Amino acid sequence: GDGYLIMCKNCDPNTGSCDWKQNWNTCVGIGANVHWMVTGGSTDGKQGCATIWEGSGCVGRSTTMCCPANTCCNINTGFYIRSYRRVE
Repeated sequence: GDGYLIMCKNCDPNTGSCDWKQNWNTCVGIGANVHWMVTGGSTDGKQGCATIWEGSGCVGRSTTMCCPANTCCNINTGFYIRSYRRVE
C-alpha cells in the first residue's frame, strides 16, 4: 500500500534497498545495480512515467518510459541509463 514513485535494485522493496528520494520533477542521477522502477498506488490506476536519461544529471540521450501503478518494472534500454525526471 501507500503511493510512491521510487526505484529499486531488485523487484522487491522488502528485499532490496529502493531509493526513497523525491523523484517528481527533479533531475535525479542514478546507477549502481539500480534497474527497477517499482511504482506505488499513488493514484492507483494512473501510471507513473519518467523521462530517463543516459547522462548523470539528465543530459545525453533519453527514453520516455511509462509503467502502471503497483508494477515492478525492469529498466533495460538501448543505452545505459543514469538520470531521470518524472512525467506521469
